[PDB]
Amino acid sequence: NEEVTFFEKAKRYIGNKHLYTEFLKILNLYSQDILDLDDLVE
Amino acid sequence: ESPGSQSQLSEYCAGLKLYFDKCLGNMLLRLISVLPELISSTTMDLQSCQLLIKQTEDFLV
Amino acid sequence: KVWKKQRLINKKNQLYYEPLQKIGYQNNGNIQIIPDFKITQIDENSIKYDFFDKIYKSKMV
Amino acid sequence: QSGSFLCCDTCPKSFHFLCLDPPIDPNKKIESNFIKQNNNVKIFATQIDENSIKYDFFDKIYKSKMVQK
Repeated sequence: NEEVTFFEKAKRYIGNKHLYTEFLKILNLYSQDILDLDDLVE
Repeated sequence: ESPGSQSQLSEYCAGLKLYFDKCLGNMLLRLISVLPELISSTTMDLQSCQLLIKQTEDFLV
Repeated sequence: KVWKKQRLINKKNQLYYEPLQKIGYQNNGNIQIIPDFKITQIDENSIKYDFFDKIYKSKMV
Repeated sequence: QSGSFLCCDTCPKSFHFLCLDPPIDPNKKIESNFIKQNNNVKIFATQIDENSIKYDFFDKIYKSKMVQK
């Protein structure tokens, strides 16, 4: 139900640091309101 | 509540507390008002000045 | 707007590295991760902050 | 004047606030202050650094879920 544990769960899932930075960049790119629904789901 | 970040005002609470524990004023609404005018003298970016002034006008009015 | 990256500037370390508030800033992307042409750093705390803002403003009901 | 400005601020003991780096004699920082909180610690004249903001995040999520319903 909460969303604060999903981030550390994803951090444990990815494992690699630089892939986590790339995922953070992609999620920020979604967060700054230019990415549509199709881009984020894909 | 605030539609944005609800922790920021709590952060602002610390932003008053250690502000009032350091210098004790050199002369409790007046410490808020002197803040936005001592802004242009610094070399800080304009976006930081904009966020500082909207933060102090949230509490001024 | 297509967000045609921002390219990598390196001469005299002209990329610049300073933390802003990192939330509600609208720097058209252009972020970096540490555990116009302005880029601030991004940590995970601001990620939780602006996703909390995003899913708070997305679901009005 | 003419060298007497140093003793002018001694008698009232609190008269200026523009730049006080010494305590009583008025006449790396960004990255040091960044590691704790946000930009409200500016304009001043690891597994243990995360939980202190985790508690704040639990409180904020709890309050937002309370007001939303």
